[PDB]
Amino acid sequence: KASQSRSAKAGLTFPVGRVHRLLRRGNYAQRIGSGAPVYLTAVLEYLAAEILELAGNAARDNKKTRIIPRHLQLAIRNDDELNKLLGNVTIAQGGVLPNIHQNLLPKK
Amino acid sequence: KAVVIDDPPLRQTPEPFDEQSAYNPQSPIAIDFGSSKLRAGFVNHATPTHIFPNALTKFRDRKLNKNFTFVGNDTLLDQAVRSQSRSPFDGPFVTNWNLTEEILDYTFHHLGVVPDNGIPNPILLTERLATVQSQRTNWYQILFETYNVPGVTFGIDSLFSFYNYNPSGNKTGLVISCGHEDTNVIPVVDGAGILTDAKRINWGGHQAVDYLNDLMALKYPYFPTKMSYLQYETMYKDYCYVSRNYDEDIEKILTLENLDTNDVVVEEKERVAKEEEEKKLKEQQWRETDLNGWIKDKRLKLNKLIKRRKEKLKLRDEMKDRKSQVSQNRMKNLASLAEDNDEDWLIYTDITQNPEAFEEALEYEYKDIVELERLLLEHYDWRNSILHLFLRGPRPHDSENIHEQHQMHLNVERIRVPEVIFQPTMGGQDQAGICELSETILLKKFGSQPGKLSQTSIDMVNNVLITGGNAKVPGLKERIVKEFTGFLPTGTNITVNMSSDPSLDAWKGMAALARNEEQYRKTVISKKEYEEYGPEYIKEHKLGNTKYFE
Amino acid sequence: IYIEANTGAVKRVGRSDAYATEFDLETEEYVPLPKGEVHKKKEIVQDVTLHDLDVANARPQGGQDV
Amino acid sequence: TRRHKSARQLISDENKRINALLTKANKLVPKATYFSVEAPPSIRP
Amino acid sequence: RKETYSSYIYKVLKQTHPDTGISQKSMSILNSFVNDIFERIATEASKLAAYNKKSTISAREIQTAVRLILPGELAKHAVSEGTRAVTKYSSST
Amino acid sequence: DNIQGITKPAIRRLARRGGVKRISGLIYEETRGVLKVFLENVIRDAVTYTEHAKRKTVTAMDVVYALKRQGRTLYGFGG
Repeated sequence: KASQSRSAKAGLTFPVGRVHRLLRRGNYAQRIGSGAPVYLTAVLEYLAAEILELAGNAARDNKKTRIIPRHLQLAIRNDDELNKLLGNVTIAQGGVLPNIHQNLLPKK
Repeated sequence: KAVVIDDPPLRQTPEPFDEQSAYNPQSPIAIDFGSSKLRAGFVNHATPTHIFPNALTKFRDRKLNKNFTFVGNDTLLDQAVRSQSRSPFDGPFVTNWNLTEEILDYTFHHLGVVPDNGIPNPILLTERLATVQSQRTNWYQILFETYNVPGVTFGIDSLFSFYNYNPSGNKTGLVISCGHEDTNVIPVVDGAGILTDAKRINWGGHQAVDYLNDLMALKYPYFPTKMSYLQYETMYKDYCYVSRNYDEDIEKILTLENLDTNDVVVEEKERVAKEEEEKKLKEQQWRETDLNGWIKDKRLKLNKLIKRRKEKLKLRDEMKDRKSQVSQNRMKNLASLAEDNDEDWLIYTDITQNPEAFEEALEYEYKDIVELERLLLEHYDWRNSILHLFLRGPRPHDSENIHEQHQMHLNVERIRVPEVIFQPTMGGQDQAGICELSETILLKKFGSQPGKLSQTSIDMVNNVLITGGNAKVPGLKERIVKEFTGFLPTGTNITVNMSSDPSLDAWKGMAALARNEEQYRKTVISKKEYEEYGPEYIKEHKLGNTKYFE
Repeated sequence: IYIEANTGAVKRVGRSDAYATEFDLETEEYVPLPKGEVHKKKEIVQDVTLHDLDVANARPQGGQDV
Repeated sequence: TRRHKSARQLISDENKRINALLTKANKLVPKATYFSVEAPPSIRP
Repeated sequence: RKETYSSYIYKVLKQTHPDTGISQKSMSILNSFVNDIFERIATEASKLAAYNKKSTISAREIQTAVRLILPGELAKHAVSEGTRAVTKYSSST
Repeated sequence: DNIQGITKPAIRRLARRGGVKRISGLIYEETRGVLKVFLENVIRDAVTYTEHAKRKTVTAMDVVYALKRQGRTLYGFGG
């Protein structure tokens, strides 16, 4: 009779039921369908997985084993759809990508 | 040469009336209430008197008369009155019933019938195999109270055609009926159809025309005009055939030697200037002296410029991929430039993104290639591209002319559309095909083992009949014969029958039943049986339906 | 398959082409149906020498498989 | 007076009438109904 | 008692990078990020359901909200992942 | 040639609305390239609203909501 959660029924590692809870008493709608938390959970799965991929490659690119917010900042700002989505948010302790204008160089 | 299609031409002459002097109050009337057409006539004739599509429409006029009697063949008069026609059939069943009364009144008016207290003639009627009880009770109610006929008979049109082609009434054979909305395989033993083993496939001519419409709209999403149902119907009729072997015809249909035949087409400065003039004069002298060597050098330069431009285009295409190793190398270079010299400053300057400068460099390289081509003159094909072969056939295509911008090609669809009755999975129906249903009827049923056929199975194989309106597609009989030889044991004789026109065999069937034999009276239901047994009464005769339970 | 009536030899040619879509990737090889009849008969003439019979009857280790 | 009674729901109430008759008769095999005539899925791939 | 997503996203990182450590502040940024994304998607879906005079939230309005919010190739990969997840979950038969 | 629908004196009319004495000749095609991305950016969020409404016509009701979603809420046509 005992069966496990809906997250592995959908094959996901994020909690489906917690997302369903937050959608229920988040007063967005008076009635919430069954398939909505699964879809939202899968979208959050792919977004978090892609952000962790870019952060892991950034941390490999600096020869470290830990995720610094510099790695998150360079991974977000280097890539362009993450630039468009996250243009208006300032990452805490992120810094600024190096850029020099061509006319400001010592051209000679 | 592209052939243009249009709407079918309209009937100029109106449909005629039967004479009043030919009225016999005791003669019956045979009515085939098909989904696509209606066939009505008196019993004593051999050919049905009235053929028209089973549709009607309402007409509105400015004079406020509301004349709405455009029924059947009357709709084949104007384009506006034809497009608003509506059939009583929604799917395989009849949903609305006032239009059925109007259609029956129209055909009773055109049959030369003068009634009194209802119609005084018995009625021959067909019905769908294993129909629902509500259709039967409502048919009983309308035919016994609205029109008050003395006698009513029910049956299946495939069984009626089988009785037509063996009027002894006790033969044994196999009936395959390809109708408008469904396909049935009905086994017959001793003249009585064994309805416990008949099978039905939910596919017909209507689904085939809709499948052709969906396929052809998927093939050309930017078609300028919109084509009606009748245009898809007539190019389904004229350009479709059943292949002898689909699994070999698919692998060679798009080759060049096959597409040419069976593809149808349906519609300081002065010193620099003096140096440039001297270089031009030297080039002219070299062209006048050694034209072949200068032509070879210019062709080699054009080839080198084309190779460099191809490498630049390959690099530009590879730079767009985010998951490519060049993008990972660019990310590593950005991380190294962040990690950190004139060389480093030059690398940081040259590591900048320049898409517009890449387009300008491509334009300059194209100009240099054009200059090399002009120097060679002075001194990507569609054969191997299967998408162009599927789209525009074996001829080159240009998009600037309006004649072939309204042009359609039918190459794969000619065998793809009639193949769904053999593989219903292509149409989305999870059912077995015609050949597998015939195999499991003849081989794993009726006291027959695989490898040992009984006498009933041999008599069934020797008397296979194909009927229905959808038997007009060529190549059906040969394919059925080939598959039947495929699964049967060796030495078995297979005989198939097919009419010259298999649409009208059901009308000849009930004409021969009501005329030639007096055993038509065995199946006749009267007033008293309806009144004492109720509408849920079924006569278990040899040509109609049976009781739902055991 | 392939069955010889007189000698009882059995040879497997491969799986039929009608079962080629049970899996996308498979180890079995797929061959079409034979276009001829199932039963075939033929008359052949065998030429042997006495030395071949002497060799075949005098194998020192023993017989061999096909 | 008759309802419009589209072709989808006719299958539904005929099926529910068949199931009601079957559950009355149990607490009797069918012979030839609209659902017994329908072809089974294929066995070959 | 307080709520965080930390073990789940930790597992997501161990699926692709096993030998990688974590700053707690990085969890603070990424928790704020996933909450902010859930925030915009959920009120876009509620706004769209209030537009269509419907009282129910299903998979199709959040599908349209994902198409509205995300850029096009992320939108198509996100709806691909969501559709395969919801069809896997819907096969409870 | 249908992309040549917008005409150069109309761009001049828009320019003199801004109050500019001198217009160079490249500004017309620059504004063409600017406007072409711009209206497509609201056609992006209009027809998806239309499709989610199970409608095959657009109206004044979804286009104002597309502009209100992006951030230039416009008065006059309801909403």
